[PDB]
Amino acid sequence: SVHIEAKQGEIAESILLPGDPLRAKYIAETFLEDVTCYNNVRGMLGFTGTYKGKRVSVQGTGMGVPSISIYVNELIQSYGVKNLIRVGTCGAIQKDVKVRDVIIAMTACTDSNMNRLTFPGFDFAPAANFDLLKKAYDAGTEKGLHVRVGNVLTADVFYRESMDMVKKLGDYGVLAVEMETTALYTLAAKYGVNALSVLTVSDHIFSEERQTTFNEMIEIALDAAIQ
Amino acid sequence: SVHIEAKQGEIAESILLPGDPLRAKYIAETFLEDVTCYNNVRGMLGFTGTYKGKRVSVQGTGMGVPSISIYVNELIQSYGVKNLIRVGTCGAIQKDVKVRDVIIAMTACTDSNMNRLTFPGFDFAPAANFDLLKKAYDAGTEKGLHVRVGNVLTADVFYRESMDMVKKLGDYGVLAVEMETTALYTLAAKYGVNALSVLTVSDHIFSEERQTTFNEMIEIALDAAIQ
Amino acid sequence: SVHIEAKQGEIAESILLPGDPLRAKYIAETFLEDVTCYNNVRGMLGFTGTYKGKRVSVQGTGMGVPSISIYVNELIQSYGVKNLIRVGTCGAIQKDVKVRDVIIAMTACTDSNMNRLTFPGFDFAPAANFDLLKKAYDAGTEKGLHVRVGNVLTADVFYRESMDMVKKLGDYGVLAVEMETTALYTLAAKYGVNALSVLTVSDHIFSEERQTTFNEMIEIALDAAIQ
Amino acid sequence: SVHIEAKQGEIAESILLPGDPLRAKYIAETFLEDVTCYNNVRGMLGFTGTYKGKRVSVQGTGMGVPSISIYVNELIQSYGVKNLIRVGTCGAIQKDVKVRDVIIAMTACTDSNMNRLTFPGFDFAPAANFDLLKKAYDAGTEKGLHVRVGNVLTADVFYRESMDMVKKLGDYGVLAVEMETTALYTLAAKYGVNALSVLTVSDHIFSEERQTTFNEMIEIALDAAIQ
Amino acid sequence: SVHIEAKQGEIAESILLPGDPLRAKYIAETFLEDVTCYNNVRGMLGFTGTYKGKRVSVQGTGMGVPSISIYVNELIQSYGVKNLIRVGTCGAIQKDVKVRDVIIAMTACTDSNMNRLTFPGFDFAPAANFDLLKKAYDAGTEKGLHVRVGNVLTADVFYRESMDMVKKLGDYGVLAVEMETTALYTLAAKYGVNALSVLTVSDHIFSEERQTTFNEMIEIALDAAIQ
Amino acid sequence: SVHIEAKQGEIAESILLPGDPLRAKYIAETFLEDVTCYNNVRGMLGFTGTYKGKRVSVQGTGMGVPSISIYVNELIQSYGVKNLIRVGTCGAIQKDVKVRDVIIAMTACTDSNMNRLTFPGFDFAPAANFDLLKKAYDAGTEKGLHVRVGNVLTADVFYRESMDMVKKLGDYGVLAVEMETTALYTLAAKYGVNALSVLTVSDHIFSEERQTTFNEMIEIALDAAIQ
Repeated sequence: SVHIEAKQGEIAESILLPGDPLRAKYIAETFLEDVTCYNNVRGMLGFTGTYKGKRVSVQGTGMGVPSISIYVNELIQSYGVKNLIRVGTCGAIQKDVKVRDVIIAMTACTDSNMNRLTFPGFDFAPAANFDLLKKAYDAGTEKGLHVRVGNVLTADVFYRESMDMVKKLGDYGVLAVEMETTALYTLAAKYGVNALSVLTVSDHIFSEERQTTFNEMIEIALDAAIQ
Repeated sequence: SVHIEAKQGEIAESILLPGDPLRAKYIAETFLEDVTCYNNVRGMLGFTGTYKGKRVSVQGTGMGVPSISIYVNELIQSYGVKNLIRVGTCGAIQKDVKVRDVIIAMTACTDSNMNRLTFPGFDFAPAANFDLLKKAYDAGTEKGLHVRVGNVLTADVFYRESMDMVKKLGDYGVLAVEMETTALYTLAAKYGVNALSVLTVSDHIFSEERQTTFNEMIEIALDAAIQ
Repeated sequence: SVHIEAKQGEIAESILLPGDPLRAKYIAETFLEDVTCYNNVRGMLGFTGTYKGKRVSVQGTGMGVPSISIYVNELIQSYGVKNLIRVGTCGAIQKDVKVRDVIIAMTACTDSNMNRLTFPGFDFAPAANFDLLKKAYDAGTEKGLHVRVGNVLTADVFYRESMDMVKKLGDYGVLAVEMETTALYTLAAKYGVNALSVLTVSDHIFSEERQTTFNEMIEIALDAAIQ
Repeated sequence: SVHIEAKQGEIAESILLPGDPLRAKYIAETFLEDVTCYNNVRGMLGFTGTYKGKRVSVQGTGMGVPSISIYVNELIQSYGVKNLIRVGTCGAIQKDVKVRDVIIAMTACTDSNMNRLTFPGFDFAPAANFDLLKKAYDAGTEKGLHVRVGNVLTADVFYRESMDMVKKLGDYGVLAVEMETTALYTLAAKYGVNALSVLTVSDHIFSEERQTTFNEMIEIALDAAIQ
Repeated sequence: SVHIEAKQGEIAESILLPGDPLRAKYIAETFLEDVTCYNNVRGMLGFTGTYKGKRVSVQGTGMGVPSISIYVNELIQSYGVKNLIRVGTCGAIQKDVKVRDVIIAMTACTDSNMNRLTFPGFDFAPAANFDLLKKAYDAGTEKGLHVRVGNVLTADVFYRESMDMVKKLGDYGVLAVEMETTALYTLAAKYGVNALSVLTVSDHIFSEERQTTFNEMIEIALDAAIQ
Repeated sequence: SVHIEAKQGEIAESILLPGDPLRAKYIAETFLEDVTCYNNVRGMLGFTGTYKGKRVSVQGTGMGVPSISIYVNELIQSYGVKNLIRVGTCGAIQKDVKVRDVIIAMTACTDSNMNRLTFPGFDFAPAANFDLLKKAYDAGTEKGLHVRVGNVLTADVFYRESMDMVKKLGDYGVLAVEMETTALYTLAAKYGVNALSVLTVSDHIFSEERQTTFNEMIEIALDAAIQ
């Protein structure tokens, strides 16, 4: 495809989607066997290998709705990908959310215009695939993680001049802020495929220090993927 | 309160919220014991009684975001209600959704302006309480119902001149259209209380004939409430 | 129709539209002769009878743009109704407006999205039928009422977190806030029929205690209707 | 003021506001006695004289919301003007509106952003002063004119690429299109003064040939002004 | 055309566009030879004459996007005009911009809705013709003027209740506020013709006293026009 | 900073900003001497070296407004960068724009919401620094390149369902589509620093095959930077 140099068939139907391509490399090296690298265009590493005997891929997305939209469109439309699980970081914005919590996004709020363009006059609420959500939730519960299922903010603007609205969203239960989920969930819904975002809380708005938790999160995402 | 003539303490902390006040009367008569009627202002019947020994209420909301917002604000702010479960009807707009399916709304899209006023520049995605959602889903699964967990449209406009956008939403996986969930979920989040919408599919866009399914739905909503 | 169980011909071409269905019952019992009740679906009482020898109806609408839109669409499109007069309550938001004043809405402002959907990029100003307006104004003047003809706000949100905008509207002469007029006036214009809203001021933002004034208002609305 | 070179006291408290400054000159020459010209800045002629013994002014406004807003702000804030009556032309957009009809605007729709800036999230419906409206309506009725009281569109865009929305507005009863009323009515409301627009229909979208009708219109506007 | 009484061929392909028609008269009298006046409709004077032997026109536009849009549409579509240079005034809103500076607008911000109607969901940035821009910049540099090339605000609202946003725009480098450029640049782009705005700073937000600078500006605009 | 692991002083005050970090590596290897790599966080390579004896940096930005905003905010606020020149690719959307043309963006249109959040009710037109623009234009003219100075679209959505609006923008002279310029220009203006985007046309909507042109573009960007 335009931004992925893989041949047809090189990318598995289930894929993990970190924002950081170097985390894709870490995931492939740490968890997968029989690994190949199918992409290095723009340094946006993608790998395919096996986990517990099942073929799976891991693909960096970059940061922000426009970047992840490119990769997700290409993966779905050009490579036949069916199960897409973002594995990322986020910043807590609700008072009771703690560093190293795992957040499974049911839905996402956004300051992006991407859905207002598509659905003028409407507020589109992008929704997780419930099947994947339940699988990841059950896996994380079994593994003994602090898992929080709820709402997140997908932000275009990492550095805001005013945080009043972000605080207000936290007052309405929005758990954390990240930069991808609205696009992943919307595009998966568009194409009738299955998406989920699983996030580790890395800081509070108002990699080795979370490597163990991060590993456990990757494990439940892979678990939900290989089912 | 302004629209509810109940004394303090007369309304239980868990409440079912049909749109039709006559369905509130039906629910009270059919399922509850030791029933009283605490409201008839505007004919918007509300009742309190016991179910499997636990005190619960049932309150009509009327149709539309503005009507349900009035009742939900008063219930939460004036009567200390903590668990609110809408039990309603909806019209299918996604091709695979069938009449008599039960839909548990994870989130809701809307053509209402109510959240754009509160969060200018943002798309707010109102989210169910996951705890209640899981309880209702597990109850409906155990009971052998066709339960679908996903996205719904909360519409201001029942009679639209153009259905192009509603069709487009169905193409993005939105299951059905109803007229309340955005407000219930948003207000519950605002006040830190717990909400869910459970809906029976009554027709396809493109009461006795569903009384058995409707009863089973009321049963899982009560089950999720009394836990 | 979907929400009205009347047979063809049971609803008169002129109709009064209180928000409260119990006020429809009061109006029918107090003012009309040879009364029948043609609807009790959702408790939304509707009646037909005679006033000064002329056949007229009275139909509850519920609260809010979405609720009244349902009823008005059905009345116009399924029952051939031609003259529709809302008879309601409102809250004063302009300093000189007093409790028990009668307000005849020339037009309405709104926080609803219903007209932005229909006319993207435009501000639609819903207008009363001038003929009905003049008839009601002349009747109220003759009857010796305090009648104020002007602008109102049709609100989706009865309980607002911030009242800054409502105050600002009052500073621009908007008289009072209610929850229906934008929809009534817009739909009547759409279908080429005649609408008016006549309102009693029940409180100031910043039923027996107004029963005499309320009666006098019902009288001028009926007068404007039977002409 | 910035755009009017008049001394304090030179402009009367009642003023007619044609868009065309040469029509201000025509009105002054044809109807007024003891006339002076108080402004020629930007050629935007303004005059003061007497009509039926009462002092009145006539001031060009130019075309469009931004131009008339300048003049109306200055007249109200710097010159103490209290009664402002636009006397203009318009193009019919509703099928039953005829050339040479006189339209008295109750309210105005707009494609301008001027009120969305002031009232974010709201649709502001600018309203005529009813007192002036009634006076002009009664005068025009007595004079035997075809007077139509209703809604108009205040357009920013005289030459539109697509007229679909203008046609749709006509289908919702909007009578004609002009380029000033939203601003006049909004600013008059802001400052607690009295405004009206009286318009002659000059063409149908889909000066000597209307000089007699135009004169009769000027006469009723002056009549409403001198009361 | 509707607002210009010129015959075909009477208006030159290059035209200067002051807002003030009396400045059009000044320009024609001061700079042009063999002058005729081709329009006085609405007092909006237009002239054609010769400058350094080349035929050129000068046409008032009035104030505001809607007024200039009318004239520019007619000039382009009915009179075949190809090079359009606004020569106007502006108010400084950025701290380093001085009275009598000449500002050449690269682009313009706006509070107008005119481009949101045409490009829903997009921010359209109207751009100068670079060829004309370079010619005017080089001419002004040669002439020894203080020329500033940058961003301006095209305002609908000359008298704003709050100047917070205007100050914020100045903090983002927007140089000055005026009332025409967005429309001129957008319409020229629509029709594939060439536009520029050259402005003299007349005051700071937070004719003889600038007649020399104003003349020098007219000179560089004519220079850019006759090339 | 959060996304750049450089020490204070390691990044030069003038920087080139390709979207592709591997193009940053190419630029450093091909054009710069005495090179170090100061960042590999997220694979987003950044380098500092010397060009014609002057210290300069080159930093990947990733794709899309949110990604480039992160890097530009950090470069300006944490590293004291003063001159920022994007060197990127774009797709032609105006009929006369050719592959391998160099486009220097005067301004940018966008489908992003980033400026509507900051300037509610306004269209913000992000503007290039004219000084840098002129330097790059003069350098490209001297070098004999096809340089086009004009408007571009900064898109969030690379894969659009409907291209109607993109075509319409091309009809209004918008030259090409890319995914960064609005953010670069807006943030540079916010902080009072200097930005420009220079783009090579890589395809038409409706790396070695452009390596020579791409090199020439890098050369003029470096030229404009080292002045």
